[PDB]
Amino acid sequence: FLKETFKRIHNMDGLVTGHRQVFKYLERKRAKICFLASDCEEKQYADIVECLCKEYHLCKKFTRRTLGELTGQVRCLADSDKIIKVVPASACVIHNFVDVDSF
RNA sequence: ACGGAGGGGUACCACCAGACGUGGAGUCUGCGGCUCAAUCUGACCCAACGCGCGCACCUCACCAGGCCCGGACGCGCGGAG
Repeated sequence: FLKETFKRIHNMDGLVTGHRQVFKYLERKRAKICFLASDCEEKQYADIVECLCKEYHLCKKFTRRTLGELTGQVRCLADSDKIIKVVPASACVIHNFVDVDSF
């Protein structure tokens, strides 16, 4: 029960994905929560960020695939529905924050 | 329709009587030719030739050289590792 909120956020592009963008967003201290991958080949992309976040409010969804489409990042038809095309993200960061029910 | 046919009319883009001119020289401008990398093109009796409303840039088309995509919208694939 959390998908309901993200839909409006992405319309203002609050959700941010990617290793080179997530890093910089948190280091500026302007983030509310962050997410991870169920797994990944190298800890570095996982265990490097986790300390940088603990040292400087985390979750983890066992489905790393939900993290892709939940953050837009999806191709759909011009007629609604969708292509069933999803890029598998790995981390996202909420800036504006513009959920509260779940926490 | 035409007539080096006839008969009636008419007009300074026709004449009579006159006036002022051009074609003479220098020069402005436009037109064909020569040259050039280019010397962008239309128009050729009246009914083409300061006419297509003033060309150092734009205008600008032609000559020698270089940036940009500003490839709408649909299908397939790829993409935030």
